Amino acid sequence: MLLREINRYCKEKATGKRIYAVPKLWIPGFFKKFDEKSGRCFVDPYELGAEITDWILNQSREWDYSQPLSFLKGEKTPDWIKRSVVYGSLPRTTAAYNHKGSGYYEENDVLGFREAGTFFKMMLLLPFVKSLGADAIYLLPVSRMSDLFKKGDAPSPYSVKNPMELDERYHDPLLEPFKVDEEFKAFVEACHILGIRVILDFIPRTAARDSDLIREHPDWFYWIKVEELADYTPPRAEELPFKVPDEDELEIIYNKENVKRHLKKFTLPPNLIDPQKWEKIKREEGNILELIVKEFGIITPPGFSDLINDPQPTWDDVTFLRLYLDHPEASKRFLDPNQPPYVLYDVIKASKFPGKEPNRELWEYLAGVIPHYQKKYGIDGARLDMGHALPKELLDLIIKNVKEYDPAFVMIAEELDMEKDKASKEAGYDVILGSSWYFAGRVEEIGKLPDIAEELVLPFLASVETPDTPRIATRKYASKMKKLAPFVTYFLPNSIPYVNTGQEIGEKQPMNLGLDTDPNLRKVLSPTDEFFGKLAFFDHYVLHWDSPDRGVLNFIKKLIKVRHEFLDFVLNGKFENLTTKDLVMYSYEKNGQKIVIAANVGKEPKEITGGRVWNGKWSDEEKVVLKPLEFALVVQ
Amino acid sequence: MLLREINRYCKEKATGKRIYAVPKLWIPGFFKKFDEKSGRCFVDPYELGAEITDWILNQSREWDYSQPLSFLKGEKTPDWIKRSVVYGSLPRTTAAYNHKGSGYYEENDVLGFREAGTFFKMMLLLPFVKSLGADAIYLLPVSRMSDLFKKGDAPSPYSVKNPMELDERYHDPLLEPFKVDEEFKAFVEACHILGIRVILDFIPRTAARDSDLIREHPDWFYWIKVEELADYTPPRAEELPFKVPDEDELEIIYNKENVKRHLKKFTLPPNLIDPQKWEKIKREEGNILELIVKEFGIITPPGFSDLINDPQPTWDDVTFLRLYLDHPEASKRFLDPNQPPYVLYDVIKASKFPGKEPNRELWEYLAGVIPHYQKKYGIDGARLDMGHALPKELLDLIIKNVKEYDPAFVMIAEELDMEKDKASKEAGYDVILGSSWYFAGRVEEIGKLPDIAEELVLPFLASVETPDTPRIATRKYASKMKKLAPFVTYFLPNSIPYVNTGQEIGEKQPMNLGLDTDPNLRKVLSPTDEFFGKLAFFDHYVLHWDSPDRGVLNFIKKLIKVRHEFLDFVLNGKFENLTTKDLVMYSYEKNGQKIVIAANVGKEPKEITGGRVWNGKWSDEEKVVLKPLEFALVVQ
Repeated sequence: MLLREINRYCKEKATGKRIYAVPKLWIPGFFKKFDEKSGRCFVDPYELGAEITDWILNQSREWDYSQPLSFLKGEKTPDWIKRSVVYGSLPRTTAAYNHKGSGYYEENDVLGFREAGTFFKMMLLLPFVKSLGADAIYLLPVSRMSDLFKKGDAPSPYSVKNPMELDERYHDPLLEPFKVDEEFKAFVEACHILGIRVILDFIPRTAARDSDLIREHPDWFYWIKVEELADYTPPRAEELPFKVPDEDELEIIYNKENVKRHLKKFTLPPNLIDPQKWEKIKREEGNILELIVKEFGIITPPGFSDLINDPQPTWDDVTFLRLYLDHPEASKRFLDPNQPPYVLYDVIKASKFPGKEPNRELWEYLAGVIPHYQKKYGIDGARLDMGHALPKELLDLIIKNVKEYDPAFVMIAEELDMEKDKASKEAGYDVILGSSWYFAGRVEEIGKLPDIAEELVLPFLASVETPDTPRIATRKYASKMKKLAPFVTYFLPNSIPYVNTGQEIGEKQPMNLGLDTDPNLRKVLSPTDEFFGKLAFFDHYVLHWDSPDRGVLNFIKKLIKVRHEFLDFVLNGKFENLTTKDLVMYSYEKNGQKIVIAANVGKEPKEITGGRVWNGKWSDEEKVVLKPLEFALVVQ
Repeated sequence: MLLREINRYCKEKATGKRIYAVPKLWIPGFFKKFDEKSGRCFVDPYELGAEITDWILNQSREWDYSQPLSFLKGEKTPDWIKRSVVYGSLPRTTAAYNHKGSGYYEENDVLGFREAGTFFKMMLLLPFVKSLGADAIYLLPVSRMSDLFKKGDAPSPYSVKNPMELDERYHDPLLEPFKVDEEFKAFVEACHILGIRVILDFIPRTAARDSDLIREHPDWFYWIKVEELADYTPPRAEELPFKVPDEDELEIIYNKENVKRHLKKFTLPPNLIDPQKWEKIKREEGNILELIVKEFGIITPPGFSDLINDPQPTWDDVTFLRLYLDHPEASKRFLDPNQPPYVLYDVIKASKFPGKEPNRELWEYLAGVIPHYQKKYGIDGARLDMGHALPKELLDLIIKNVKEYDPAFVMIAEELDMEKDKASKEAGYDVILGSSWYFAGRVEEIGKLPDIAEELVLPFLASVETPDTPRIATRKYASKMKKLAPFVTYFLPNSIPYVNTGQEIGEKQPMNLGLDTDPNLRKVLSPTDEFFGKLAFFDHYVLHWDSPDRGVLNFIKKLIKVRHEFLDFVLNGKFENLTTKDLVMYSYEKNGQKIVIAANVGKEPKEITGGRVWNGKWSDEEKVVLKPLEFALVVQ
């Protein structure tokens, strides 16, 4: 058992030399071997790793933890997600920390330590995640990442250079004798022993500009003349709305002069241009894409939105995969004979404008990426990104394959529109993402959440912030909303409590400016802060473990625990909305008993029926008076 | 001739393919082969390089341009600096630009281009520098740089890993067939042909933490136990002033408990600890410092200020060189027998607390670094940093060696205090740095400059901003002061007009927060600017060539040109100060003629004698009325 091999190894290596820095919150209650100097703590990483793996191993029995927990439990349906509490993380950021204990952060330092996040450290933190009450960890893409066309000094987990491999950067030099796929397998074993499920993320429709799949399948990508790289942009048509075009508009779009110039920028794959040259380079050392640019003067195009007239820039670190061998059926009568394969709004949304020839070989590869992870590591679920673009048959196949191996596997749809619950369920998903974080952070909008949740036909991730949005700690009335918003949101019907990495310690700086974000959030930190202006998605970033918001940490822990003490009401109690202009409120009744969730978002205080009351602490009084921005859980 | 070999090469390579982006200001008037799309311009770098080197080569005669211009001119004294106009630059930043022409900047891109600055590009820009009127280029350290203990993704030119080598990063991949020392030699040839002198920068007293000199001379550095790295800081003594301690204070300092704990952190060199181990590792592949840390558990200490109680942090990317074999004489009677070599305030200022045994072998090496550049490339002068710390005999030697080879060589002292002119001249320097930029940017202080300049016994670099200070474009009343400050400063007595790279196009963002800088300057750019918050000294940064302040560019060019039209008055005319509370003003008279420099820094307008008047344009009127923040050059 790998987790045990790593334990053995740490004991051999122990020396008692404390020079590896970690934040005080990473040190569990049972660990005592550490020095405390200047605010931070120092340890022998081998002693820390040995005592923590001991703590985890001693809770195991005699089963195989390298398979889904659904197996050890005998589950045949995905009902488990409805009783779970999710902790969302980007390993690279969550586990980063300057282990030198002085000066500036470094990807790798002179003491031999990897300061960036690793699977080994993600394991040392399991006792912390567990203390938050979470029983499932969701991770952003951890597959191999491209280092071309970056925005900052770190790649985006979303430009997948190889869907079948993990990024070697997640390997920790402290465990020299081990490989990355082992460290990860050992990580998943540790989570299972502790009762913690693992959910990964994948994006089928795209790939890095220099995807590893290019050497053996150059014809799975599109190509354009290098001299056309600089001005490659999605052809606009101002007189048309800002949306994904319908059938009628295609006839107009294809008759535009700029669209016609666009279509003319594409070429045939390097293999079909010069068979001998292809075979020469294909077998050379060096980046596949640099070689092709230099030898064929062609390159893969950057991606872009499938809505015409979208003002967002082009996605330079990714390209699209060629889903069909032929061009879209509904658009063939507009093309010139001999038109090479090209990218346009319709080609991108294959779910709406498909050709008549599925690239069967690619489709099978795609449908075997998740199963590869289920069988190899025993993961319990996954989130599928950009599903809107996949043809119904390719999606039906992707799901049949994971469900065939484990009927308890949970598929999460990257669906932000809560009204698309019905269509997501019809496609075969078990959970939708939703957008509760937008209403949760606005006193004037939070009251809409109760009715929105009740109508759902699938459960959703009840969040107050995610990796793409601003932190709850920076919304209006933060000092109050950072506690009020999660209390109201985590108790909603059909909910799956979501805790974003860093939220539990009150982090302010956003990880990315994606959804509903203001460029000025880029400067919430002090200009003397080492990480001022940095965004975790494209730059090296360490969360503020040394100066945490203890008030938020302590409240999140207690809130999750009380919410779980009443899970039965949330799941099977009859819901009744009681929300007013100035009072968000609702109730659950089950077997003669009743609980009430209440929050005052008005300008004047309000009073309500009492009983046993919770608001961070338990009290007992007949009448409860809620001043503005105060909340309570009443038990009658 | 290398410059000619590079020319030949560019012509062979030319192809007419325009895909390499450069800013419109980099394209000279004679060059016509370029496409202009979206604001920027595209060219075949080989055609641009061929036509520009042709333009430079055609102005040459038959002499050897790989030696100082003083030779071709027959000069025996450093009088030339007094008639010069200096352009200051950090090559890495000055010549950086995203040659892809879209997306984000990358140290090296997929088209094969190095976007960071190179000697090749510093050559293509010579026609631009020349159009500013500059005839000498000053460069910050370009020696090999350490990549350990960095603040951002780019190293500081000041942590010298090898004083005798140039950093391989200045090589341009476009010139594959050539080596870095050639490209540089060719760069210096080009400057000489054009009449442009070259001045380099060196720091004798320090070295990178992992200096290349460690393998053959481990005993030229100091060492401390790895376990003492985290808390290594300069021992404070609050009851004492914030200054470099004198003799009496040493007796007190050495009796302090924290100082004694400090002295105990040091060890003997790795060669003297385990002779066999040293010889083993010394011959291994990999970073010398990582190897020593791992094998001897010791490391070089970070540097720090020589003034006790200084609040600035420690200098982690540099360490000090062991100048004496023994400990400081005046402090031996306070040490315990067997005290290893250690770093403290007195050891750092060797000029004041010397031992009795000079490390002769190091001293000779140090005294041969500049000559190595004079003889190998033909440089014309140099700035010596941290000269305050060098023993009088080691400095006397460093100067005798450059002056012996070229008696016309100009030595520049890194002396910010204009009252230390007399002592700098006595030490053997020809120019002092000064601090005119501080007064130049404050309407209430600028009037002091006239008297300050007149008393000098050496010329100074007349600047309104430098790499370590805020940009003139961000001081109070910027829109007016960015033109008024240089006009008043460049005409001062004993002046050497200085133009900081980026100043000529009105750059705002500082390069570093060193001298007199406010952390909030870190955010003068828009939060949507690719380089928001970045500092060129430790991060990749591209100056704003695409959105330049044309008003400042045009005025700087005309100002330098008019100042040079009257150089004779500045240099040999009798000076007379006429400054008042609200009017900075002075005159030069020579052979019955007179010129007057005037600027109104008051609240009410003022009038003065007219004649022929300059203020950006020439006019003629008997009386000149100066409103607040207006200036003029009057010729009677």
